[PDB]
Amino acid sequence: TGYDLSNSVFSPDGRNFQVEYAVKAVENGTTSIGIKCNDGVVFAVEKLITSKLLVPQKNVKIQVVDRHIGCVYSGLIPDGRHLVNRGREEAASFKKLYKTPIPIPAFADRLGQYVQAHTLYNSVRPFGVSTIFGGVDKNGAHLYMLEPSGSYWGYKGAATGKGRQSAKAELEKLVDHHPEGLSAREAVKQAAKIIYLAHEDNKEKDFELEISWCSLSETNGLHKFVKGDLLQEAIDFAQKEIN
Amino acid sequence: NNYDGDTVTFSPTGRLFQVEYALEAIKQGSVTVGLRSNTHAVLVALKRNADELSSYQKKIIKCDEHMGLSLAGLAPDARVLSNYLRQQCNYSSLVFNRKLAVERAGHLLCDKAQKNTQSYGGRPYGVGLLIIGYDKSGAHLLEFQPSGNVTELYGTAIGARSQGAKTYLERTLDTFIKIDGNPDELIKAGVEAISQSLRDESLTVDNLSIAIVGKDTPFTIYDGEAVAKYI
Amino acid sequence: GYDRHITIFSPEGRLYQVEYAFKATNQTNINSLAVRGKDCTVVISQKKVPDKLLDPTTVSYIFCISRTIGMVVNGPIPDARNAALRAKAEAAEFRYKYGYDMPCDVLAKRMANLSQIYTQRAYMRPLGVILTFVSVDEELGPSIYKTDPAGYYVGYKATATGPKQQEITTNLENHFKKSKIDHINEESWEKVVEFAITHMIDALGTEFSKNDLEVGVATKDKFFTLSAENIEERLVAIAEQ
Amino acid sequence: MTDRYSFSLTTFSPSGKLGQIDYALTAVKQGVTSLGIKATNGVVIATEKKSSSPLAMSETLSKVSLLTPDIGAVYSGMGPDYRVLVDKSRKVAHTSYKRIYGEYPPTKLLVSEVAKIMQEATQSGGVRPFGVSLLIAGHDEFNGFSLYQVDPSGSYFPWKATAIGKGSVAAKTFLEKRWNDELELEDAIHIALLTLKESVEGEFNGDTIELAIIGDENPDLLGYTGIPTDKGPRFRKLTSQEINDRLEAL
Amino acid sequence: GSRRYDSRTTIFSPEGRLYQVEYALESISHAGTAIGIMASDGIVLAAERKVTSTLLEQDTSTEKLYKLNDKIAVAVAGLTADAEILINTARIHAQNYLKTYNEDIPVEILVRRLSDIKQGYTQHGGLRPFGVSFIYAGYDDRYGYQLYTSNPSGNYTGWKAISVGANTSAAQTLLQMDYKDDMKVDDAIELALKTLSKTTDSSALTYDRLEFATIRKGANDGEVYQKIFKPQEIKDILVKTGIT
Amino acid sequence: GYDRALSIFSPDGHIFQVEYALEAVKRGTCAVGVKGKNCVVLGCERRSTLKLQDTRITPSKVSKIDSHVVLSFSGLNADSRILIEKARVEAQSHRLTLEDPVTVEYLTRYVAGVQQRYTQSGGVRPFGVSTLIAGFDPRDDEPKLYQTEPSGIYSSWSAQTIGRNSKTVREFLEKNYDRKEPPATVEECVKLTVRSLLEVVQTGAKNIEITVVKPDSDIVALSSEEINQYVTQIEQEKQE
Amino acid sequence: DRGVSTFSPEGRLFQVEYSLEAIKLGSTAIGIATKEGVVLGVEKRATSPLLESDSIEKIVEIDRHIGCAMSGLTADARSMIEHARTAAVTHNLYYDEDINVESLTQSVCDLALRFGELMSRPFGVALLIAGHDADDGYQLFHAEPSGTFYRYNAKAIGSGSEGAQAELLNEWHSSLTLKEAELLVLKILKQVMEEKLDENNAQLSCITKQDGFKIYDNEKTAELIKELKEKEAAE
Amino acid sequence: MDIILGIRVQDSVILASSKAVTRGISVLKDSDDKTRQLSPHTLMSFAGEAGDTVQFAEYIQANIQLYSIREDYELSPQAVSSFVRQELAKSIRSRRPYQVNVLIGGYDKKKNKPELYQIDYLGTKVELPYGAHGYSGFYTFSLLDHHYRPDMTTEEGLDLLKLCVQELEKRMPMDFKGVIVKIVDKDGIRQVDDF
Amino acid sequence: QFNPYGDNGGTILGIAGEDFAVLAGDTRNITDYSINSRYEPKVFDCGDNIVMSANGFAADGDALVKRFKNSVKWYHFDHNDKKLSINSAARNIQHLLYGKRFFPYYVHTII
Ligand SMILES: [Cl-]
Repeated sequence: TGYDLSNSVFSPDGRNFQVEYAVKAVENGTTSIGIKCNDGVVFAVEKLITSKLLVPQKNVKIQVVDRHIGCVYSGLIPDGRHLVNRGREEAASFKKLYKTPIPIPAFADRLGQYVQAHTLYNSVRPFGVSTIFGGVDKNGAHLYMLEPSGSYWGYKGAATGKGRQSAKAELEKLVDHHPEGLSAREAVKQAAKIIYLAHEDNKEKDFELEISWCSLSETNGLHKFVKGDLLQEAIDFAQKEIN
Repeated sequence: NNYDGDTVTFSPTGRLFQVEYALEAIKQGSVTVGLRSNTHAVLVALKRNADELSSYQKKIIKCDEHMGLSLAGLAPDARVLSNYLRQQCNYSSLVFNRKLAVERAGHLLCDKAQKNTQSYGGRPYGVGLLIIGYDKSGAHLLEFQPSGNVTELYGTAIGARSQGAKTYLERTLDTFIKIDGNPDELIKAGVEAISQSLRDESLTVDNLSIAIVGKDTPFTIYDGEAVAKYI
Repeated sequence: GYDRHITIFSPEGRLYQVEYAFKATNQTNINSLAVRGKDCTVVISQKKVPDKLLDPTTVSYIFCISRTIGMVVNGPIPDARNAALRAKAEAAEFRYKYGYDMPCDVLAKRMANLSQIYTQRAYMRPLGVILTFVSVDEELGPSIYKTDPAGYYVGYKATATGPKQQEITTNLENHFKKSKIDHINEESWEKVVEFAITHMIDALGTEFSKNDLEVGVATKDKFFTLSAENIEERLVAIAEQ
Repeated sequence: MTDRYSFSLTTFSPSGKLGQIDYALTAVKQGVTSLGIKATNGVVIATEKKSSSPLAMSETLSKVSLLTPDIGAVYSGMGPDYRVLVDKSRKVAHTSYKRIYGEYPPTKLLVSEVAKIMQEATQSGGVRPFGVSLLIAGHDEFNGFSLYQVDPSGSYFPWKATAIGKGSVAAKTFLEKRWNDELELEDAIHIALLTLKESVEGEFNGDTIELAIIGDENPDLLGYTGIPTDKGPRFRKLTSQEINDRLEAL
Repeated sequence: GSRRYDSRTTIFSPEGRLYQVEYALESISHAGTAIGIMASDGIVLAAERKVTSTLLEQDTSTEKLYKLNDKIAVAVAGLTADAEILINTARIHAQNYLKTYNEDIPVEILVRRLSDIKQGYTQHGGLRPFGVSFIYAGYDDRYGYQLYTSNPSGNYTGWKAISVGANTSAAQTLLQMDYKDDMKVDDAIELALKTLSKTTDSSALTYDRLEFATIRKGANDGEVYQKIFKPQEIKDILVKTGIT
Repeated sequence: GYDRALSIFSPDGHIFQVEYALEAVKRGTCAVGVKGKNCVVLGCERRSTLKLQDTRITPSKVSKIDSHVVLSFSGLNADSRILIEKARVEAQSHRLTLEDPVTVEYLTRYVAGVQQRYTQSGGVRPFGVSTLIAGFDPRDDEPKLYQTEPSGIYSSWSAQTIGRNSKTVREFLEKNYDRKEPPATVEECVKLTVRSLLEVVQTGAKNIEITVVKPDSDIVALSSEEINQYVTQIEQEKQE
Repeated sequence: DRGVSTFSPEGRLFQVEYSLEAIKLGSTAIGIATKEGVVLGVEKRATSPLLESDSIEKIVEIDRHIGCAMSGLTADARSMIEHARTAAVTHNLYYDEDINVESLTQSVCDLALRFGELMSRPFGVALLIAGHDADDGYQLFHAEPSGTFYRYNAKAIGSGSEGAQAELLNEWHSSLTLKEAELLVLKILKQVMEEKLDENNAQLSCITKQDGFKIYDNEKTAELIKELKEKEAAE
Repeated sequence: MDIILGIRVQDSVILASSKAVTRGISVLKDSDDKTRQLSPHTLMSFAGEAGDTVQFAEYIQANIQLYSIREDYELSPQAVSSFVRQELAKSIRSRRPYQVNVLIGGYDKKKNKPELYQIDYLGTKVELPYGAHGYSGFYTFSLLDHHYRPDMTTEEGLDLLKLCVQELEKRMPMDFKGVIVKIVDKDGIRQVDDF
Repeated sequence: QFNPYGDNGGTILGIAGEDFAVLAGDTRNITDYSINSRYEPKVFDCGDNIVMSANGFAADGDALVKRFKNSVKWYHFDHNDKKLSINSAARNIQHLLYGKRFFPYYVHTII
């Protein structure tokens, strides 16, 4: 054997074991989710409070790309940052040449091709992150999830990390119970609940909630962080549901 | 085992062993402590010597008038990273006439360390850094790890037996955070914190190394007879 | 045995990495089919959306390479999209350099040559995909050309790809033995799509709803994919006969 | 990133063997039989069209390829490797000769250039040898008609007649009995078809056999008139019908 | 990364030998024998073709003996493809020298440069060496008639008579026995053929399995002529010495 | 470009590639250097398994780097040519910029530097060669003899030998060479050099090469008969 | 095989650790720093008696105010010295002043880790860099291939280093004169050396503010050796 | 730099080269040797742009000396002249060409014949019985056409050369401070100290 | 054609005493016959008790002062906070200026 020692090597199955090993690093990471709504998207993430010494609200994990796209990820945090840095370069060169801000499907492929490129050679390592991202463009709202292999699809809801299965189950219920659609302000509240429910799979250390959102009506199509009263309102909603 | 030959290889459980071995170099390094209030930020570092005839390895490096760090692990790697920080702080000043934010400083270090963990041939940095600074949003303390992970904290410690000082700061959190407009008392708290990581050896005049930055205080380092006050 | 890790010859004159790339082709567990009419070329593929959370509109293995050329892929989506982007760029550059739309068979050859390079050069791995290109060429008429990881390519009267490819292949073979011709003798593309779906149903032995299929159609001067309602309309016609 | 394979993947073993070349020759052995026969007034090259599927159109896949108007090529082994060699062989005929001398290269020199390309794949960094053996038939004014074989090593040999691939051992024996120095082109085509029937198993007709000649000039295939010195290509691919005519009087 | 698959072609063994060079020499030892004999009034180059087939075109063939310029020729032993790469380089080097100095290149200078190229492949670049041994036969106005040999190591030496390829041990003993310094070309022709005839692995030595060439001053007055023997000319010289 | 680090450290602190390059030197034919009061003599072994050689055209073992400096060697012959070429170029380059020929120490230092560079450069192996560099500095009558080796270290020697069975001939020179009184004349120096080679060589026929270098670019190579006279004289004195 | 810039499980670079083993095989070099100057001494260690020992150059001048002693694979030190000399002269050109001993050492140590897959391996040589400047006065540095340098009051490197270092621990005090330091280097060298110490197989040097860096003659060292033997017999 | 002459006679080549080095309105030196020995039996005189002349001459000298050491053999004057021409032929299409004109006087030991080559900065080579560069030729060529014979001795060549220098000293505008004369023959190169 | 230089006028003056030194300069900035600023300082404290002024083309003058100020900063980093002597600063400035020998800073510098 030895097929798993090098990246870009096909096993006799037709599999790239190095990419599958990168997925294990993603599964080890904290829970992050994405919820598509009526006129936008909502992102949320679990931040494990390792110590009292961590400054609250000052270790921001969700990242903005351009002014209209939000990105969140689970797994190796530095690898995620590298991917977002690339995303920003891709989005900048698109706007430079074509004037209009990069569409979300267009942006999704730019990351997809970049991550896929890191499965082509043995001189590079696959990305150790699954990235949930999306935003609002001319064609409306889009939510995507990108994996170490370079595989991505559009999603109604998306989840990844240690509590992905708990979050996926909770996401599936929302899709069933809301066929006509979910509102932006509702999706923020739901996002909080799902993170709190997904925290049951990581309950040794207590955690800190972080939410962001893009909405055509609520945020005027731009990416913003949920803070202050709207954040505390979402936390209280989540606290009430676990009890 | 079979997956630790280079940084480009993942283990079956999704681990990067070369990055973990680089992390191990920090644990062997001498203890250093970081802590801050709202007005000032302090670095305290236990320096290490080869023998009685040798000097004590300098742990603290200045990056700008408002920023600097302490190191633990491979000193040459700290020199490379601190030099990079000096250039980035300097680029921010020349081009934008703007003091570099301590948060951006961390982001830049994270991205520089990351590139070394995804490419063949290179190696991870073998050093941990505690960056302190005072910028437009007040005092700051960062912890850099060569995996790429940077974390903003009220207080922390890295190196050998750093758990003792880290526990102390976790207890003292409410006290030292409110030491505002009083440099000497914030240092005292940091010196008492690093003392919880000592075994058999005590803090002497050419052993202790302290640095401070704050509201009306540029980043300055204290060594020799200047730290005799705090023993 | 490092001769099985990179693209160099084994003692028996084989490239195991190329052979294993062929097995990656069936990783998605999707069967595709392509046939030619008089005026058109129709390609159909299974569409499997297992996760309920997925946006089904974004789940696709058919690509519009140029205005005239379409491409369906059998294999993992990252490699599929990799091939799709390259083919689009190649088709665009061809038009710019040579002043006319890149033919289907020329694009197939170009992508096949690229695939060949990966089988000879060590640092590049083969793509684990089989690319089926379709168009109505202005010189050669209705065209089906298929590429694989080995760098092999050839024109087809009709073709099928996937896990149950052989069952579909013989089903089509037996039809062309009977009809005595190289194509589907049919005027409208609508009925050629109906033929394609009907013969896939017979070969695979499964029934299809509107969301279980994905259809691409090539006519003169344009290639286009069908919506769910376009396919549903097509499924109704089959059931009513 | 970047191609880090700057070292040879083909190296000498203790016994003195170049493993990858030997293994490339093994791949050629597995390949379908092809042959070439040289006559007094022409050359014939032929091979079986092994179809991957009956749905596949075997006309689109050309095993016999024109390199120059007076030079043709056929192979045994890996088809994709052959295809890219033909592309490189056609281009090198222009870049390293026609663009310099204003005329097409003689057979031996074009063969030499192809051999050079195949040799480099044997020694250059991060590549395997080509998994094919070529048979190159051609004509030029000063050397007349000629037939060459080119191996994965980059070695080439001129032949009166030969065969490569699956049933080459038996085919070469058959050609030894039938070949003489007084053979006319039509006689060589007849012998080629006889030799090839032995190795072919399934259908044997103009649709499953690919055969081309290097013979007289073809003014009708030139595409224009007005220049007396330009008399047309000596390379001609025999049609499916033309083959079947000769299979009746077999 | 790619380190895993590197053969490391340019390294020493514990004994201080170059693995790849040694294995390349082992390869060459299975190649058809080539003999060079230097006489007072010329040089002979004789070489045995590798197991010939009856349908091989013999007259329009070149496997062993190659012309570098009007005054210098080489006999090859090993991979032919490798040899042709080196031959074209040698041909170009000779023309560079002529272009620069308006004088034909001295034999040793050409040999040294070609040997220096081989040396390079054993010390750096990570590539396999050229699996080729040459016998250089040439003339210049400094040293007159000269025979050299080079091998994959890039080491070259001068000779009065020398063999490369297969059965060199047996061949060198026979040459050492019958060679003498006041020898003529016609005598050297006979020695070359007799040596091959005894060391050959074939049943009997025939015209179709040989390549032959001479470098005489047999032209008209103080000038050198290269004669690459035709098939019929080899047939005649084989009968004339009483081998067939 | 080929980058591989071929020369690297081992757990015990050795660079095996450099040490294996020394084994190649140990395989090479013996070479000896002896410096007298007003001269230096370079002796060299030539193995006698090679008959039917052409000694006119065969590369000589001792090479002139400039008109006043010579270089002999032991080890891989092909490798030695590269060092000699580089040294010859540096010799002319020094004359061009400094307007003065190289000192023997400088030329040695350069060659040694080249050998060292190949011990910590990527993609290359060390030179399988040790050299003896001898000559006289410009406008100087003090004899110079230096030795280099694959690692890159170099040093000056009153007398030294390298190559196969060099430990035997070094043993001979260590008791026969007096520091307080070196060979006063050319004849004495050549004789001691020939004597030392006769401990190892076999026969004193066409196996020994001798090259004598004297001050002010006075270098000459001895012929067979001239060397044979020393061999004949030494053997007659030995039978005692 | 394995990467050149690889970490061990303990968190050390394999190649750097292996180069340190090569340095232990090297000949002994000792340095002692005083308020009157810095002394540097080395074991020459000739491999054979025919080798002219005066050509063994293991003590080296970098500038007038900075000297250098080496131990290990001494051939590797040539490019380090070349760099140091250039750095020292270049700084004088840019700033019209002598360069600090520490700054010079730092410049040399920057080369150390510039290896990988830059040069192919670390240096197999340790350096003792001694000098003087106006700011920090007389200084002695130990530059390793790890890229690390420590300042020392006294330091021994090479095969007899651990034995010599233990001896320097006891003998060194802050009021040592230059003459006392010279004898102390000779004393400790004679203890750890295999062959018997004399003027031909051992070499002394020093750096003073007044006269700069000077390598001692064999005549001068011989008298210090004779003075040393007499003083030990005197009690 | 200004006056360089060359005369090939029966058994030797004689090169004469002016001693003056002028910059502006000042004769900086009056004892300059405008020649370099390329090999024991080959001598090259030069004239042209300041700096370029010596830089080129020494560069050629180094290359020829390198060849001599490598092969332990002296290149023929014909071979050296061809090498020099090629270097100038490269130079003329460079970013900054060597503006140097040369005469190469040599004795071929294999042919036992003297040889004189005239090469200008463009790389224009000609073998001649007598040669000159610059304005010198406008006087000396017609003079030598008249007085030169092919079978002359070295002494006759020197008298013929004196006749040229006298004519130049009479009719040339600039003071070139006399000439350094050198002879190239079978015994090598030597300088005439009293001219 | 684009002319990369300009003249911003003004004048500067440096005098040295026994235990002190002055560096004066007017605060006027001009182009052609127009006044740009009545108060635009061009005499700067560069640290280590060194004052500097680069008068002429202001853009080049500002760039130079900016580079020297930065040179002082890095001198401290690289040489253990050593004070840059006036003579050392002068030599450093020579290299800054001569570094652009073939596209000069059009300024008259005084420290
Ligand atoms: Cl192509």
